[PDB]
Amino acid sequence: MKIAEIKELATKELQERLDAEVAAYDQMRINHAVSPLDSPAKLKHQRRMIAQMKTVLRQRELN
Amino acid sequence: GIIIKPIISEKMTAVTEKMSERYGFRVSPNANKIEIKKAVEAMYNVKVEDVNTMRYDGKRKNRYTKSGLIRGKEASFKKAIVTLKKGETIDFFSN
Amino acid sequence: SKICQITGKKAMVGNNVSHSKRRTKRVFDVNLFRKKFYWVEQDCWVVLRISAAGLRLINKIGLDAAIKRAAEKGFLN
Amino acid sequence: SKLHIKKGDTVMVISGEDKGHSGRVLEVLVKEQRAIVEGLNMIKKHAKPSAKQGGIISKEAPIHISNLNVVDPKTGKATRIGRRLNENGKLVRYAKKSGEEIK
Amino acid sequence: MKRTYQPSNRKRLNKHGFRSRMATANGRRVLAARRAKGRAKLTVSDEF
RNA sequence: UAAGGGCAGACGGUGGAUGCCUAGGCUCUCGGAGGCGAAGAAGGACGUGAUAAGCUGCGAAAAGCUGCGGGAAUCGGCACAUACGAAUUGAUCCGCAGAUAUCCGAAUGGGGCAACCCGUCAGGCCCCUGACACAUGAAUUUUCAUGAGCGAACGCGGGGAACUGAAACAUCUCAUUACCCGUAGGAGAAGAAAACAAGUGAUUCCCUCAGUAGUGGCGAGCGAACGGGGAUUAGCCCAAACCGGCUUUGUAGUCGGGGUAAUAGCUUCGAUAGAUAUAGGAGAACCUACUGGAAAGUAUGGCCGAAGAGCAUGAAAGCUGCGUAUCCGACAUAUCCCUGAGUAGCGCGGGACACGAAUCCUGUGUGAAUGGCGGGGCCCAUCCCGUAAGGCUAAAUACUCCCGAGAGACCGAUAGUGAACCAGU
RNA sequence: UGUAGGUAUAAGUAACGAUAAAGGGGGCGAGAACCCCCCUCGCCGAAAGACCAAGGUUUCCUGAUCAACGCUAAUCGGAUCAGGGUUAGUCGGGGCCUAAGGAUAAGCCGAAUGGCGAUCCGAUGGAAGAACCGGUUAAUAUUCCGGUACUGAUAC
RNA sequence: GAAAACCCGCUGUUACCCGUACCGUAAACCGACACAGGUGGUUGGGUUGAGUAUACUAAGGCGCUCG
Ligand SMILES: [K+]
Ligand SMILES: [K+]
Ligand SMILES: [K+]
Ligand SMILES: [Mg+2]
Ligand SMILES: [Mg+2]
Ligand SMILES: [Mg+2]
Ligand SMILES: [Mg+2]
Ligand SMILES: [Mg+2]
Ligand SMILES: [Mg+2]
Ligand SMILES: [Mg+2]
Ligand SMILES: [Mg+2]
Ligand SMILES: [Mg+2]
Ligand SMILES: [Mg+2]
Ligand SMILES: [Mg+2]
Ligand SMILES: [Mg+2]
Ligand SMILES: [Mg+2]
Ligand SMILES: [Mg+2]
Ligand SMILES: [Mg+2]
Ligand SMILES: [Mg+2]
Ligand SMILES: [Mg+2]
Ligand SMILES: [Mg+2]
Ligand SMILES: [Mg+2]
Ligand SMILES: [Mg+2]
Ligand SMILES: [Mg+2]
Ligand SMILES: [Mg+2]
Ligand SMILES: [Mg+2]
Ligand code: NA
Ligand code: NA
Ligand code: NA
Ligand code: NA
Ligand code: NA
Ligand code: NA
Repeated sequence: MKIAEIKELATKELQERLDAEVAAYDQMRINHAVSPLDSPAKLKHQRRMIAQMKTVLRQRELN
Repeated sequence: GIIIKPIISEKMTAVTEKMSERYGFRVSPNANKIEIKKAVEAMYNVKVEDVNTMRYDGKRKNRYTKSGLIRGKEASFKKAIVTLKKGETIDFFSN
Repeated sequence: SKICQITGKKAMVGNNVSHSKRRTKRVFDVNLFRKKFYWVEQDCWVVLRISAAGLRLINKIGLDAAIKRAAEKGFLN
Repeated sequence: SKLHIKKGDTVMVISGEDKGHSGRVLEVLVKEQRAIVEGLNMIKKHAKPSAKQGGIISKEAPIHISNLNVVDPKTGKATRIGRRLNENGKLVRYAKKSGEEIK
Repeated sequence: MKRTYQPSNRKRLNKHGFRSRMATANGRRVLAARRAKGRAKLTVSDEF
């Protein structure tokens, strides 16, 4: 997802999706350690997605 | 989040061949046994029977530049040997 | 904080001077002592670390006036 | 800083061994201020059979960008370019030799 | 023969450690001077 | 006969001199700014990349996250890397505003061998983890506000040497220096006559007065002020008499608050919003020949100039590139009757004043006056000047860790900083 | 008896660090007195064997490498590079307690910085709540496994 | 010929944290060195002996990095 698709979601759905993507990122990291993936940049994309999600959640929490 | 990577080595391969319920992970140095058990259970949907831990200090290494030598060091880590319940398993090759 | 609580007097620095004008560092000390006073206006007893000059001021203007003056000038604490 | 040439532009070499030859720009190295022009400044590299069978490989080496000038779309000649906001409020490159927008 | 340096980690930290330096006004003077000089090793606590 | 040796030339070896080069130093100029920190600093520890991290950046959201403005094709930091991706549905980057921001450290819940150990109370999970609170001290009435620590120089204050000079040395000098400690601010201190003088008119700084008057084992030395010329310019406010309000206390008083009154060489009461800065936009004008690996060189012939500063480019470029002169440009966020009492004065012992015993200060002991009182180099009389024992006050002055822009008949790698690079390593 | 760097002379000299000692046969290798295996010989044996603590900090094991380091050479190494390797309810420590001493409270003293001063800190001491047997790795084992046990909290 | 804590009397389900490699009368610690020195505690078989002396010798370890 991109930043617009993230900001389109509601707070509860965004929360559930963030907890989903965190576990997905952990599994992806373990898999990349086991066997290097064809595209390592998927990990970086997931990491930045998690950061963007937390930023939006904080913006809503203090706005 | 504390699980960094699994341990693939001859010793771990032999241990898993002899037990089949025993796996190894490299985890954060400051996680305790209960935290490791909960993280493994949440990540793999299994029942964890026992956790053994050992703390490894990182190796000191030499960084070689054009001029000469710089002393450096690798990061410290913790090894977690996890034994599951009878009949359970974890797959590292799949996915 | 060895210092008079009524006048603020503290020790001075000076010289011993011999007949051949040799000068050696010295301290002029305050004639300081602890004394108990009956405060009439508050009907109680107080203990003050004062000099003989502070006692002269107390015997000149009364204890209450001396204490209020010292508090105003900051000597009391 | 914005450069006077870009990838996909037709340029003319105005100084050096390849002076007087035109070509297409394949890549721009901004930090070193150089560019790869297709077909020009060929070098022979002795490549080991490591690969992945070696040999002598001919390939283009970069040229300094102050040696390259945009080819004028009218007369096909090297020229200095300028910039103006004629394209609907957007800055565009144009050739001072003629005036046509560089494209 | 017995030489002058007989190592003891407990004594080393008790004598020259960071907390020993911070406990005294002159030790803090030493720390300030070393920071001003720009030492990478502030005290023996930094060493290993 | 040269085992070997001597001298010269040629050619090599070693070593790294020399020449040429450098943004790394050095000294300054102008304009700003002059702090950071309990909303957790300076300085560190540990982490963080697709791949080990030495630096750099960043902090479990970890070479990064969000918004607005600018810009337009590459970007994914450096130590001579590739892969793999991002990006015209506008990445990267730049300005401004936000989000996150582990542990130690004033470190502040208690301890502790810094980066660790152990807790209590409430709240959400299930032995064990995540978010709070829980230090002290002076103010305030449990709440609230401040403080603590670090840091360049300059300011003020408390203590305070010696070597040295005197051709020895003790008075004296070095010096109210070094150093230790405390504490402010953008400056600080001083400042509005109980003054200098023999007419001037608050402080501060500069040039003179002047190495003069003085002071001094009258040795070595130390060393003013008045006046004059400038920089700058600024003067104000309390206490008391008296009149009312409240409270308290004594038996109409007497205090203490707040209000009026009015403060002195002489009196007094009473009778600004536009601009600036922090990103940016445009920005003139060159051909032919020769030499050459390569022209910017040379020779021709042209053009621009409010632009002939500079740097880069395969040699030295006004017309190749970035620029330069000039003009334009901001969504934000910043900046602009009374008159001062343990006083004036005095004795003893000392100190600071240029001054080694008038003016000023005081450890000890004393002690007035209320027209009166103080000074004019010791004391007296006259004369003159001033009005102490309450307070505040800009400018002209001092400085540079930091930021921006500049400069040098300063250095050019054994030089210049210790440090041009892996440097306080 | 100046300073830095570089290079000479003495000189192919002194010396190669305990007079416990070596010989042979095979292996590998381009290269062997020295490396690996075997036989023989010799030295220690209240140690020159086996353990705990302090201190060190990857030197441990394996694969590559022989430039530098190893007072010779080296195919070897405590050397260079990379990978691997340390597993605890019962062992040791810590968590608990106090000693010397240290930091402090109320207070005392003192130009400043501060100096003292009964609760806390502080083991080298006191408590710890609690086992052994056997097997297994290239490198760990009272920790892993098979038996056999025991201890502390917690829900009936 | 310590103190204080402490301790007396008056059937499941779990078991946290740190150390654990290797050297350690030494080539890995203190001595600039792979240095004839220094380094606390335990164990230390057989014959001989009063003996942990002495001589020889198991287990184990070494022949001391120039010939
Ligand atoms: K453990
Ligand atoms: K000599
Ligand atoms: K061991
Ligand atoms: Mg000859
Ligand atoms: Mg020569
Ligand atoms: Mg977070
Ligand atoms: Mg504390
Ligand atoms: Mg003399
Ligand atoms: Mg131009
Ligand atoms: Mg130019
Ligand atoms: Mg230098
Ligand atoms: Mg000599
Ligand atoms: Mg000889
Ligand atoms: Mg010798
Ligand atoms: Mg010899
Ligand atoms: Mg032994
Ligand atoms: Mg080994
Ligand atoms: Mg090998
Ligand atoms: Mg050798
Ligand atoms: Mg090795
Ligand atoms: Mg205790
Ligand atoms: Mg072993
Ligand atoms: Mg030895
Ligand atoms: Mg014994
Ligand atoms: Mg025996
Ligand atoms: Mg014996
Ligand atoms: Na000869
Ligand atoms: Na704390
Ligand atoms: Na421009
Ligand atoms: Na040249
Ligand atoms: Na040991
Ligand atoms: Na150790």
